[PDB]
Amino acid sequence: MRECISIHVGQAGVQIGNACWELYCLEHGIQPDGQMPSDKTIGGGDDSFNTFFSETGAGKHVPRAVFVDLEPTVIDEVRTGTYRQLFHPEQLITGKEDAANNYARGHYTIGKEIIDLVLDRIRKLADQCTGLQGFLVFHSFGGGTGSGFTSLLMERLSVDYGKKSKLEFSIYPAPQVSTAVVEPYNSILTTHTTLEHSDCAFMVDNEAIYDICRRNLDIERPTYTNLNRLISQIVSSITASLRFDGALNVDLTEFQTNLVPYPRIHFPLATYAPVISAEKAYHEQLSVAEITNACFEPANQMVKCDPRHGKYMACCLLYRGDVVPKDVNAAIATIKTKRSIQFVDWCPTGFKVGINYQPPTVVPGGDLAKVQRAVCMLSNTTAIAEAWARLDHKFDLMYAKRAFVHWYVGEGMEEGEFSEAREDMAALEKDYEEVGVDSVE
Amino acid sequence: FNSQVTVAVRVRPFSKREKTEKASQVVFTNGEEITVEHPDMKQVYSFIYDVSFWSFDECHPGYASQTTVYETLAAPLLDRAFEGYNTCLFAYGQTGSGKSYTMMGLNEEPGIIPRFCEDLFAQIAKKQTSEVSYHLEMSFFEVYNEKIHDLLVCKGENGQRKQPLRAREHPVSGPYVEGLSMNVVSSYSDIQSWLELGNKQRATAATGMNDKSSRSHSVFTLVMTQTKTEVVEGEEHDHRITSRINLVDLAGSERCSTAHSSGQRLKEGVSINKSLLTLGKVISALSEQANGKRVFIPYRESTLTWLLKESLGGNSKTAMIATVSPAASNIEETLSTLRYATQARLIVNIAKVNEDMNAKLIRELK
Amino acid sequence: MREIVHIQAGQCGNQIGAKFWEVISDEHGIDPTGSYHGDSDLQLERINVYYNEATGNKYVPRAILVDLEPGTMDSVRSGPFGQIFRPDNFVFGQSGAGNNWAKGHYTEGAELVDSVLDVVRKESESCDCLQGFQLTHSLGGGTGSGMGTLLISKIREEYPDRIMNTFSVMPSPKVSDTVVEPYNATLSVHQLVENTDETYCIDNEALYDICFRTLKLTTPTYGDLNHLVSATMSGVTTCLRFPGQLNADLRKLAVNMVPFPRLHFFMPGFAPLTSRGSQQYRALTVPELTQQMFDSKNMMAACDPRHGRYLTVAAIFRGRMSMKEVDEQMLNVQNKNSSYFVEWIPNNVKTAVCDIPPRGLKMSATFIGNSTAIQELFKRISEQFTAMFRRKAFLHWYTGEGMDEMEFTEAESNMNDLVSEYQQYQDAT
Ligand SMILES: CC(=O)O[C@H]1C(=O)[C@@]2(C)[C@H]([C@H](OC(=O)c3ccccc3)[C@]3(O)C[C@H](OC(=O)[C@H](O)[C@@H](NC(=O)c4ccccc4)c4ccccc4)C(C)=C1C3(C)C)[C@]1(OC(C)=O)CO[C@@H]1C[C@@H]2O
Ligand SMILES: Nc1nc2c(ncn2[C@@H]2O[C@H](COP(=O)(O)OP(=O)(O)OP(=O)(O)O)[C@@H](O)[C@H]2O)c(=O)[nH]1
Ligand SMILES: Nc1ncnc2c1ncn2[C@@H]1O[C@H](COP(=O)(O)OP(=O)(O)NP(=O)(O)O)[C@@H](O)[C@H]1O
Ligand SMILES: Nc1nc2c(ncn2[C@@H]2O[C@H](COP(=O)(O)OP(=O)(O)O)[C@@H](O)[C@H]2O)c(=O)[nH]1
Ligand SMILES: [Mg+2]
Ligand SMILES: [Mg+2]
Repeated sequence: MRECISIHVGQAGVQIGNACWELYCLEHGIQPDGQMPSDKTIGGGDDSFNTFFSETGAGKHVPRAVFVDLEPTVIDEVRTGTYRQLFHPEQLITGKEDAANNYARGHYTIGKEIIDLVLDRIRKLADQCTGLQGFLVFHSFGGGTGSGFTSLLMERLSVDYGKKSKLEFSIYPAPQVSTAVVEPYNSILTTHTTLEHSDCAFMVDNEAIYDICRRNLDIERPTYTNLNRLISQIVSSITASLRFDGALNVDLTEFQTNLVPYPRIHFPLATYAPVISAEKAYHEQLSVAEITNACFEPANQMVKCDPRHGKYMACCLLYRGDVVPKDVNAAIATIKTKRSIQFVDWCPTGFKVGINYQPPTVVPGGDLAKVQRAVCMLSNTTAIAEAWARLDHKFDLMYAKRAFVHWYVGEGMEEGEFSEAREDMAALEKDYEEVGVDSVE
Repeated sequence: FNSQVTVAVRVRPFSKREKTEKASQVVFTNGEEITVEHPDMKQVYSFIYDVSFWSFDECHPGYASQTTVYETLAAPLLDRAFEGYNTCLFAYGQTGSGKSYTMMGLNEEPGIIPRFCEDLFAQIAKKQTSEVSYHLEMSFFEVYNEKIHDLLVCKGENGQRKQPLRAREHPVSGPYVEGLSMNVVSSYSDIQSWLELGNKQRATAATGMNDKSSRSHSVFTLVMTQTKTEVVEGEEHDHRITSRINLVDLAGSERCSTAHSSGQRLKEGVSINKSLLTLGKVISALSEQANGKRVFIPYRESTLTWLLKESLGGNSKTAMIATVSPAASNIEETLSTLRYATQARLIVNIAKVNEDMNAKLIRELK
Repeated sequence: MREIVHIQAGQCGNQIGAKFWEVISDEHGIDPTGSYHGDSDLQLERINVYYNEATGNKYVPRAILVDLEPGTMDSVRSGPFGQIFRPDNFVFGQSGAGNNWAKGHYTEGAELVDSVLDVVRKESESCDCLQGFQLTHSLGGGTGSGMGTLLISKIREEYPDRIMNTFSVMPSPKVSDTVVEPYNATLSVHQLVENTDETYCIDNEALYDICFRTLKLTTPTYGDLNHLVSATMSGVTTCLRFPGQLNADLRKLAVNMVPFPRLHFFMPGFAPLTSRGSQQYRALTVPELTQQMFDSKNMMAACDPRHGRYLTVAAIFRGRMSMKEVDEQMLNVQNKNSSYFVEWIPNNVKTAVCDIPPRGLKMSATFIGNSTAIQELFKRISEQFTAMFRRKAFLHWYTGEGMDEMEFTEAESNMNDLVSEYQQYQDAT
């Protein structure tokens, strides 16, 4: 069997973890109490899989996961909420204080006194992983914790284990929308480090998912309690292959390599088919061909990045429900047939595929309507660098006057560290230029 | 005299530490021009300075001892002091870069500070005449966690004898320390004894980067007044000049990732980095000012800058000395240091001589 | 949990404290006796933020009172909520300073500050995780200022890692209370800027116009103005005690608001107010709140932004809201009114949201701003100062207590410098 470790660090992750684990139960027919009256009904099946959940002789089941956010006010909601009787209570409410958007705190000063636990529960959880192991981490770039603690953590994990899949899911800081004014300092510092230990980090954004939440979901006033569910389903649509059967399954490690040409471009995007409200549950057939067009629609991308200002290095597509490979070859054919899409000359192959029979599910009280099938896309593209360009510009503008710097230094971060991380990011920016330029002879 | 600051540089060589953990060379001196090779061998940065020395090796031209460096850098400031100009020299750079080894040096190869001091005493000996009477005083103090302490005080006997002082701003002469026990100099011997006491009591400590680190900032002030005859048939010795010399030994970044430490250690390191950052901002705005830019100078964001205001700018003939390493282990630090310095050349202040013809009519006749 | 020590010093502060706890008690289901009679655990999950507990399920606040030179002492105690306060925390002396700062810093407060400081140490040690301090006072006066800055400094030395916040009624441009406010305050500012992480600059005049026009009250009192000050004091820390989609705390407020360590003075605001009639004549929306929030007439500091620009703000909302509309609305403001904002700060605003509204409102918000307009107040105090200083107009009263000209001079240089610093970034580039 295969297993994986879901970690949530900071606010954003945890709000997503609540969303994520809420879905998994439903997909597995498990009740909040860890029990299976559905198994009382069925009396069989491994639906409470070892992949994400453990089990006991009481009929309880426990997810393979953990969280920490240095904000007791968040977890406590969970600890008193509907799922308190589910999780292992040893959740790391260490929030004597928060990092307050300061990397130096969450990374160095007060990431101390905490991490030695975070690693330990991981081991206890790891020791039960008589299967594959690949990690799933949820953080937000720009936030103090989601960048500070995450950077510290993965560094050690690459040393405790190293030889493992360590895939992040994370919200990039938007170009315009922001809930803070020092995310840029915080983000760049992050990529200085996690670039090196990690192996992939799917990036998303709130602005786009907001826009999607408007246009197709027909929502006037969306909020966090809906975005997370879109972010959740993806993570399921990824991880399903480990759980159910499929005419064409896939491992985590397969994503590690087919999407990752060189060690330093392991930073792709994602889409889905959340284009379906209850009313427009009709008026469409929602085919394989139908959606596969939609996956590469600029609008339905999950970050603010025109593909058309760049090219596609590699893409992977994971389908669900009643989906036939024949259609996939057909729809994917047409996608190659269009010139709005520009690939490299490197990749005649271009595309990887994946299919699982197990359809999606739908959360009650939610938004997305039932659909007999669905698909996820990932893409490593040169286009993203414009987003990198926006950030490094912001960094330089204000850093020049050394604004907000004394706070980090007040926590022990040397000055030029910022410049060290900057020079790195320009290299990454150059790296994307390199790959993007066509070859000649 | 709207005039610039002399910026000098000294690449010290590598050490036992690099011998144990091999760290290649990347700094290279084209006689005096500084060039640094990225370990990636993707870029060579290069920097030009008014002065250079190549202490990396003793042999190739460009080499200079403490006193060669003196007569390059600090003896001219001695000259301007006897001309009557206030003067400054301050050090910059990381830990283990010989910043003290240069300014102060040790017993066997003392620094620019003691070289200048004996040169100053004997230079007064050159004119120990009734033509001009001379009177020299000096103070010596330290900065630790933004707290000011007196190096020339024999502490009392107690568990806590690090008596703090505080700063006050004379509306005219600027900042100064209360209780600062400025004492009279008869000679360089007296200077030496004072310096020995102070450097002994300085809050310094061993660590993982060096056996003994300057964990506090040190200031060494001299002021020489010289009363000369005026050009009148009456009271002739009614002219005087003063000259204030300021020699400063700062601290290094001491990045905690290598300077793994805890408690008071990390506290001192934090305060140090904060101070040096503030200084850097001061330096930068000063450069912009020298470019003609109308700019607010946060002298007041700390103590070091506040006290050194009239030296970092103001009215004085000044200089900086930057210490840098050859080991690629700290190439980032050396580059930061070199960039600090090469920016630093661009700085100017307006330097004159402190006659202080107050209640004299001399300046008015002039 | 994060814990705060609240301190009261001066006629103006203690009443603000007096009105303050009356609001917090209402926000936590507590009676004048200190018992619980609420209906939600939320009012108790984080009660230890402000209060300590006692034996019979009573709850004592972490309040301290230091200028109870007795004339206001009875005023507090013989009040609707006087009795909850720890009697031992009623520290005081006698022979009031007569608004002479030096008496309030050097002579009398010197004798008393030990005792109040000792009590602070107790409330500190009894905490599990101390975060920062919360002082109420006023400038211009003797006690609130001198004894304040004294007590502020000492605490900073003892807890330099910690936070020190104040909410300080500032002297007016026009309508004075005492005649030596330029003297009393500038001394304060000298010690305030250097020993503080942030302070909230409040002016009486703005509060008057605010209550006069928007609240449409023809007979407002000191009792009612405060009722607005206590609100902001509570909104700043709503995300501390209560949860939300996006949490905030004092430390998270500064680091996003304090780019340079000296520019830590602020212009708060609070929504919504409607004089009861128009309540039937609107509806509460996010753009609606935002509209009042950046209203040039809802600024309790009396420093018209429109002659200056903002460095950074914090718009703490409170209630059930959608974040899209929130983040969108700040952007619009950044867009349309961009000239009032800095270029070299790419985003000139942060946000924070708590999912628990107040007693009788569906949604509320709190404003925090850092702007260049604060220059103007600072010039006034300086200009008023010099006109008196050069003639030594009232000087002899302080010198009788041991101050000297340098000290008055020192602060002046410092205050002018703060101005120039703001003026540095005042021009668009
Ligand atoms: C009770 C009611 O349904 O009527 C409203 C009301 O008429 C209005 C106008 C209230 C009312 O405001 C005033 O009357 C007022 C008068 C002088 C000075 C300051 C306020 C109200 O008093 C204010 C009061 O608000 C609260 O209840 C909150 O607790 C508020 N503080 C208090 O009012 C309060 C004071 C003492 C004891 C208990 C509560 C608050 C402020 C900050 C943080 C938490 C709570 C509310 C809804 C109303 C009344 C009562 C009429 C308004 O204020 C608030 C906070 O609601 C004024 O504009 C708003 C809109 C409200 O609709
Ligand atoms: N999409 C989404 N984003 C969130 C959610 N919660 C927080 N965020 C993001 O998190 C960022 C704020 O910084 P965070 O990283 O959350 O801060 P933290 O993780 O609590 O740790 P601190 O930075 O110390 O607060 C913002 O950019 C938010 O968009 C959520 O539920 N959904
Ligand atoms: N160029 C050089 N040639 C020969 N010896 C040197 C040179 N530079 C430094 N040294 C010696 O090597 C040692 C390392 O210098 P060190 O004094 O630790 O730097 P530092 O000035 O103390 N930095 P800090 O402690 O941060 O102020 C000193 O004790 C010097 O004697
Ligand atoms: N908002 C408010 N301000 C007050 C109140 N009482 C006094 N003040 C202000 O506080 C100032 C008086 O200073 P005060 O602190 O009494 O002087 P001290 O106590 O002797 O230092 C005056 O400027 C008043 O306007 C009040 O109840 N509410
Ligand atoms: Mg957090
Ligand atoms: Mg040294």
